[PDB]
Amino acid sequence: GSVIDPSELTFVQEIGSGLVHLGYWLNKDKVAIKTIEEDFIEEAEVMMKLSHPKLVQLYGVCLEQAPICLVFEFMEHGCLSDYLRTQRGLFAAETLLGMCLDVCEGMAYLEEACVIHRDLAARNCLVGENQVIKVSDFGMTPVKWASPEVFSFSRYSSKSDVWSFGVLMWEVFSEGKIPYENRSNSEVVEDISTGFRLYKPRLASTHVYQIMNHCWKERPEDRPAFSRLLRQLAEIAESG
Ligand SMILES: C=CC(=O)N1CC[C@H](Nc2nc(CN3CCOCC3)cc(Nc3nc4cccnc4s3)n2)C1
Repeated sequence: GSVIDPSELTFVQEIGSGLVHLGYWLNKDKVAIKTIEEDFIEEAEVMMKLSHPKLVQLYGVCLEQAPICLVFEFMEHGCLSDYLRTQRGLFAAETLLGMCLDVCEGMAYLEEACVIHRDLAARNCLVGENQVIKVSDFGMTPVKWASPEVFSFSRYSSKSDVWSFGVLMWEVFSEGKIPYENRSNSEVVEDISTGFRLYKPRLASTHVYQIMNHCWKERPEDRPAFSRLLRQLAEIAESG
């Protein structure tokens, strides 16, 4: 990846913190500049060699002076979680399914590359023009998105990502509701262990909910891989 000198960046507006700015690179390209080390930089290098239409891209990294930063392409509509919330009531069900399909295409690519996301959730996906969804923050090596084998034993895998993808589906079809709202981490773990699952969102069809539930099977071996999920989702986009 290209290294970027901080003099090449113009910071126009802070858009996020707890530090992201809209800015320009070379007074030309709009960029999202994320301000903070070896870990942060390593994620950038991993992502700069993973090229898929549904995965966010980087222009480069800025190593000039601390705080260091990453320079990403600017996704015009922000994170998926906020976007679902601010546009509540304006989505057709097909648009919502299309969003899940976008994410799943990206995850199927990561799965094939043996890359485990570990923190898949609507807040880690971004929305571009024409409501295209890209997966973000996928270069790393919250109990509400965690599978049981993750919250009890730290056993991360693509199938644990599949569990998180079911929860993300629930966030999309519920248009940005918070899962297990007001329930404590302790409460979530207990509810899940006794077989509880998130309720069917009203914009979700019976078939969509079945797929959510296949993603939340107790045993990771019982969950479908993303490459299979992708086709299941696509099948339903015609009839279901
Ligand atoms: C949970 C939200 C979060 O972490 N955010 C970081 C910045 C992001 N906000 C944001 N806002 C915009 C512009 N608004 C969108 C809604 O309409 C009003 C304008 C854009 C934007 N774009 C980003 N692109 C990237 C690329 C890589 C990494 N982060 C981003 S944020 N983000 C929120």
